[PDB]
Amino acid sequence: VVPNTVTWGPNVAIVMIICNLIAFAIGKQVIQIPDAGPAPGTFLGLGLPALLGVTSLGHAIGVGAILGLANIGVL
Amino acid sequence: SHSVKIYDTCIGCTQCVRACPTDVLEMVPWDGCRAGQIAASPRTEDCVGCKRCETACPTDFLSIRVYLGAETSRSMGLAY
Amino acid sequence: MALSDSQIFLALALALIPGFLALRLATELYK
Amino acid sequence: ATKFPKFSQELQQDPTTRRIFYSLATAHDFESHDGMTEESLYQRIFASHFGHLAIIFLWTSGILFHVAWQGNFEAWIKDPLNISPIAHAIWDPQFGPAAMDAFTPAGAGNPVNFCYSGVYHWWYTIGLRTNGDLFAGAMFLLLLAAVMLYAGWLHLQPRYRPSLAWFKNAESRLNHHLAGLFGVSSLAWTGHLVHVAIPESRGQHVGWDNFLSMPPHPEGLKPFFTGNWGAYALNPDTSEHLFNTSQGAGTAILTFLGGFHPQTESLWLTDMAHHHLAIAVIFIIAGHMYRTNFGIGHSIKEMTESLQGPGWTGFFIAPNTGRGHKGIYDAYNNSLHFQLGWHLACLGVVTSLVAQHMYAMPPYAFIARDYTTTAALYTHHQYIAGFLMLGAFAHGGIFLIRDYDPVANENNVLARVLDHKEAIISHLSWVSLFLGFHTLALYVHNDCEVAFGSPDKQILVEPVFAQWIQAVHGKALYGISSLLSNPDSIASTAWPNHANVWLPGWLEAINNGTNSLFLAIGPGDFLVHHAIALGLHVTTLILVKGALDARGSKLMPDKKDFGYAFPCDGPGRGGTCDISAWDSVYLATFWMLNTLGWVTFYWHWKHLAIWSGNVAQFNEGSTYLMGWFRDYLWLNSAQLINGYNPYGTNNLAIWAWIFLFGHLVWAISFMFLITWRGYWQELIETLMWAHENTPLSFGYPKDKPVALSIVQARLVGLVHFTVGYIATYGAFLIASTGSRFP
Amino acid sequence: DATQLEGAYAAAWLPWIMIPMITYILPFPIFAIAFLWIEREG
Amino acid sequence: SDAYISDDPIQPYQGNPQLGNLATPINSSNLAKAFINNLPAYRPGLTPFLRGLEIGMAHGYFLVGPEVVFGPLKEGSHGANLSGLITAIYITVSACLGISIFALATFQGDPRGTYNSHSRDRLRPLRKKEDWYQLSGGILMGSLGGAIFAYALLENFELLDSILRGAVNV
Ligand code: F6C
Ligand code: CLA
Ligand code: CLA
Ligand code: CLA
Ligand code: CLA
Ligand SMILES: CCCCCCCCCCCCCCCC(=O)OC[C@H](COP(=O)(O)OC[C@@H](O)CO)OC(=O)CCCCCCCCCCCCCCC
Ligand SMILES: CC1=C(/C=C/C(C)=C/C=C/C(C)=C/C=C/C=C(C)/C=C/C=C(C)/C=C/C2=C(C)CCCC2(C)C)C(C)(C)CCC1
Ligand code: SF4
Ligand code: SF4
Ligand SMILES: [Ca+2]
Repeated sequence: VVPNTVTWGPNVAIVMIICNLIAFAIGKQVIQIPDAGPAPGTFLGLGLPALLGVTSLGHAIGVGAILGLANIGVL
Repeated sequence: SHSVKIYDTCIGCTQCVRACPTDVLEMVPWDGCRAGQIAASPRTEDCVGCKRCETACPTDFLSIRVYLGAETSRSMGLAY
Repeated sequence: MALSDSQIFLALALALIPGFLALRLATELYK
Repeated sequence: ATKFPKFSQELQQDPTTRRIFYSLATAHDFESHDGMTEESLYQRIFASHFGHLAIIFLWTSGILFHVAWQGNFEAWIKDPLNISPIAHAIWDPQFGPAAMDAFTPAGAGNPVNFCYSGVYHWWYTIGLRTNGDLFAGAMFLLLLAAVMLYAGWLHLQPRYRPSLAWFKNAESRLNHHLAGLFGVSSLAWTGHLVHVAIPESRGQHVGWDNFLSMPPHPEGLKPFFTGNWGAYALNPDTSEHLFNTSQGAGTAILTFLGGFHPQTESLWLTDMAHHHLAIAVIFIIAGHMYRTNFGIGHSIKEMTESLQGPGWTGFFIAPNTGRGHKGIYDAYNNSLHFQLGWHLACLGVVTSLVAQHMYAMPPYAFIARDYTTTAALYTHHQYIAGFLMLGAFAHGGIFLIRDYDPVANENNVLARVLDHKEAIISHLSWVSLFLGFHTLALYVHNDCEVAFGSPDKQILVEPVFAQWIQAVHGKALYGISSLLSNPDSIASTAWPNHANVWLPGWLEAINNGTNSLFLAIGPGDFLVHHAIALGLHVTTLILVKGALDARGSKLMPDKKDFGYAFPCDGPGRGGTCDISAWDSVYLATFWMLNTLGWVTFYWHWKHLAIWSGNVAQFNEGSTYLMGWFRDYLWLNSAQLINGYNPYGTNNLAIWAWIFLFGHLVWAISFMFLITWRGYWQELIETLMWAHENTPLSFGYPKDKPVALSIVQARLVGLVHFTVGYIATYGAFLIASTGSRFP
Repeated sequence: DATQLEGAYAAAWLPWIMIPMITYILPFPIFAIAFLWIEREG
Repeated sequence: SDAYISDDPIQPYQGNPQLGNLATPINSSNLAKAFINNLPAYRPGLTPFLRGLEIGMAHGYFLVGPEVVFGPLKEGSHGANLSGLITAIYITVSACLGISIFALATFQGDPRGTYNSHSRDRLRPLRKKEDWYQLSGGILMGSLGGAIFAYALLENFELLDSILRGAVNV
């Protein structure tokens, strides 16, 4: 009835990190990057706004991917 | 129309001109061979493409070549 | 089980998309 | 001047009926078109390729749609040995009720056609179980054809037309085709085979509603990530496994059994999934060899231009080849005719491989027992392969006419084979003459011995080399304990490794004398193999001679200035009929058709004698030519030509009609092939007189009636000969097999 | 049994009209359109 | 600044931006023009009678059907086909009476509007009253014939059905 969904184990932290790094890989190709604010470009290219946006999209992708993989047995 | 080309191996024997059924060819002065003549093809709009001129040529290889081209009502030999 | 009339009419209506895409490609290739 | 054709001003000025015929047979020759640049040529070819893929997808969609709407797919999966698959329905209003009854089987309410393409077996082996599955596949392919059409239209738009440097990229394309058209596609096919095909083979239904639910293996991606991959080859399907049911089933998804499933007599689906996976990995690896824009990789051009000279850094397996392969990369890459004639040779070898492999190792369930389907599929692909091999040499000649550069190819391999072309042609001529004299004389001696009442005095030569190659694979049919026939040999045991886990399954199949995998061969096989050798050699003689003499010979030194197709060079110099390089592909089409006739006649009679149980009919009857005439052509014609008789019509009536239709078309060919142009031009002149002088006949030809040209009528007669030759044999092979073995 | 053409399949009235259209109703218009296309003048 | 400085899909009609029309894909593409300009109303060279004849044939043919299916006589085949036939006949005769009186009222001296001699309407090419009378006669002939052809195909639907099923080959 409900889509499985596991708790949290090293397998869940891996998927949440591999999805946060894919977010960093694709978020290097944005425009108006390193937009000062705080730590203007002190996050390997990205500033603090861009790091927070990349990690927020990474968390979103991670929650979606983790719940999908937990639904279908793989996780 | 067909393209009839005459090359410098021509010897001015006139046999291509005599063999033409449609009068495409004539002889012009040359001083490039000892006959003093070379064939020419001005009325090549009349050429049917029978290649009798090429059969009549004695030089090896031929000093006259016919290249069959765009077909008109004259080169197709049509009386209708 | 066998196909329905609506399944045949779906096919007939959906093949109008390659049917007019093919005419567009034929006229774009310029006869 | 008409506006048609828009691609040639010279054909618009044509006042005769020749321009309509020459606008149809020069329409796809984009190179010789008005105002054609190289870039515009490549772009037009790209869009034409897209429209072609759209036609292929629409064709497959239509096949799927007609089996799903008018076939008996769901009724045939219940018993795929005693039910004839149905192609589609007949709606000929001209049938009498006797033909409506003849084309209606027991389980059908309308006239239908029996399918002989084998798509039922293929769709049943890959998971498709219902008419809804077939309809979904058909609608997907309809939409995919629409996608290909939109892609082709899109890449003709100015912002989207690729540049010429993109089309010349021979390193990026090879990487993406090796890894991504051959690798990723085969990896996806392995994915389907373990997610749909193998589960549905065991009885579980997997669709686009429960495939995310159902795992392909009980331990889902646990053995793969952990590294223990041998778990996927554990618990395979047992010998007493019944296809599409769970009785005898296993759980393995990638296993390497070898041989055949003993109940479907086909290749194992675990073996095919493992195959496509081991192919996908190797092809994804191979698509990483050439550099595109990441620094790492090879350059193909630097590899080819490095085969110039002697030494270990140079071309050492033939150091006396001059400039070696310098200019060969540019001959390949710049010439689209070189590429097309090269790729047609590759595809024509692969299509013959397809034909030679799918009868000996049947890949689909119960297709070895559909005899007419097996015969039709083999003959289909062997004729397609012969045509592809004919077009390979056609475009090899067209390259040497149009794109060959004698200075860019100065003293390399291509210019080095053009130099000594008389040695190649005379040695093909010698092999052809030797094979022909000996094979014909052996057959005629056997005819004269059998006719004079001495079948024992026939010259019967055994194919001892091929019988020995049958023995080195593990055939105990003869007394040759060779490599895999010897059970404790170095090849059989794999001494350090003992990992040939294919050996018992493969020797269960090769020794099984009921399949087609390495059929038993005798004296009647040796002669027909020598006839096939003669046929391939003479076809190669004609094609090689016309390709190498394309640029000019001693009879016409400047033949490259006249083109690829031209009638002749007149009646001078003795006469120059059929002197062009196009006329060699013309003259070799007859020999290709004859050779494939010999090939398919051999295959069909060999298999008819095997399937009937009377293999001695082909054995002691194929060594002389009256046995071929009488026990094959005359004997297996009695059911076909009685398809309609003065007493009634059975369902072989269309095959009898198409048999006669092919005879008619083949005979009509000889009119274009024997009678030549001037006869018909004078006849048409009398007809023009008759029409202008008849009252009440108000029509008049806008374009002047002329006889078909010399090259045109050669092509027309060849097309007729081909169409009638294919129709006659297709009607005979479907009816001589579908009647004996319904 | 079979005194006339039948269809034991869905929308079996579609051959009844599709075979006339594809084979002897629309072809002569298509032939006329193609003839007018190949005989039009510049 | 941007007013006809960039090149867009929508152009002025006939290159004239002060005309009251636009060149859109529906009135100016090659497919739309190839279809419309070759319709009998616009096909080049045709006499008005042949234009009208083909228009009428096509029109009287389909005008039979709505009353055959939906009319007051629809409960019975024979009466339904007759009601459709006479509906097509009446609509044809009314439409052709209208064509005749349009030509009678319009072409009086130099006409007003699109049939004036100075008119530039490309979409109305029957400039003479003789064209309009030949059109009226042709539309009448063709439409009455197409109506009775549809009527004859619907009356013999039992025969046309047995023919197209091969039931006549017994
Ligand atoms: C239209 C136009 C025209 C006209 C008018 O108009 C005509 C006419 C004549 C007369 C005069 C005579 C007589 C008649 C008879 O008897 O016979 C029949 C035939 C036919 C064909 C018939 C025809 C008719 C028409 C065609 C009708 C039409 C139909 C419809 C229209 C169709 C439809 C269309 C759609 C679109 C498809 C004739 C003839 C001859 N043809 Mg002759 N035509 C013509 C066309 C054509 C073409 C295309 C071709 C190619 C194929 C040819 C061919 C021929 C030959 C081989 C010969 C002969 O032998 C003959 C003779 O010479 O004597 C002596 N020719 N023609
Ligand atoms: C004699 C050799 C031969 C044989 C046995 C076949 C057999 C087959 N072909 Mg074919 N084919 C051939 C030569 C042959 N082909 C050649 C040389 C070409 C290149 C033009 C083709 C191109 C072709 C196409 C496009 C298709 C096939 C298809 C088929 C399959 C279904 C038709 C059938 O059941 O049987 C009957 C076999 C006959 C030869 C009957 C005679 C009909 C005559 C030949 C019509 C003349 C047209 C032309 C010459 C070739 C048409 C072949 C095809 C339409 C049957 C069948 C396995 C169909 C398929 O793939 O199924 C899914 C299909 O769509 N083939
Ligand atoms: C190319 C594949 C293909 C082929 C060879 C056929 C062949 C046939 N069809 Mg079929 N059809 C197809 C695809 C195909 N169909 C698809 C994808 C659909 C779903 C829309 C249909 C829907 C359909 C219906 C409703 C009917 C047929 C019928 C028929 C039969 C009579 C001819 C006819 O009425 O045409 C009718 C065709 C259509 C209504 C649509 C055709 C759309 C296809 C994709 C056009 C293909 C164009 C092709 C790729 C271009 C080739 C270029 C040229 C060189 C040949 C005939 C055996 C009749 C029948 O069953 O006889 C008993 C019938 O009435 N077909
Ligand atoms: C991964 C990326 C990718 C992929 C998938 C493709 C795919 C394709 N390209 Mg492309 N290309 C790419 C990248 C890619 N390309 C790049 C980066 C460039 C720039 C250098 C190009 C430049 C390019 C050009 C210029 C052209 C293509 C063309 C094609 C098509 C030709 C092959 C074909 O027709 O289908 C079929 C081939 C296969 C399915 C694999 C064949 C393997 C063998 C022969 C068959 C498989 C064997 C097996 C037994 C089959 C059994 C199946 C049976 C049971 C049904 C094809 C769809 C041609 C095209 O335009 O088409 C529109 C073409 O002209 N490409
Ligand atoms: C990938 C495959 C492929 C491609 C793209 C080409 C492409 C080309 N070839 Mg070709 N070729 C091929 C394979 C291929 N070939 C094969 C397999 C053969 C051997 C049969 C040939 C032998 C060949 C020759 C000898 C020539 C070409 C030529 C050409 C060029 C122009 C073709 C043309 O005129 O337009 C269109 C032509 C047609 C539309 C003719 C169609 C009629 C054909 C011949 C038969 C039709 C079947 C019939 C109607 C079935 C009806 C039966 C039934 C209804 C009763 C073009 C670049 C010509 C060239 O390059 O000029 C220098 C040239 O002379 N080819
Ligand atoms: C398959 C189902 C039944 C088939 C019936 C229809 C068959 C095709 C009829 C041809 C009419 C097209 C006339 C174009 C008229 C037109 O727009 O002319 C465009 C072009 C030349 O036009 P011009 O540039 O001269 O245009 C100038 C004038 O229009 C005004 O300036 O002609 C062509 O491209 C010929 C190539 C078409 C080749 C068609 C083959 C492609 C198959 C298409 C499949 C159609 C399916 C449609 C239904 C889904
Ligand atoms: C736009 C379009 C469309 C549509 C079309 C349509 C709309 C249709 C139709 C149609 C129609 C609507 C047709 C028709 C017709 C007709 C006919 C075919 C006629 C006829 C007739 C007749 C033949 C008559 C006769 C007669 C006479 C005249 C006299 C006396 C009587 C009689 C009867 C004898 C579509 C989308 C599809 C696509 C393409 C384009
Ligand atoms: S081909 Fe014939 S017509 Fe032409 S120039 Fe030569 S001889 Fe004269
Ligand atoms: S026949 Fe030849 S050599 Fe003699 S004049 Fe003519 S072209 Fe010259
Ligand atoms: Ca009523």
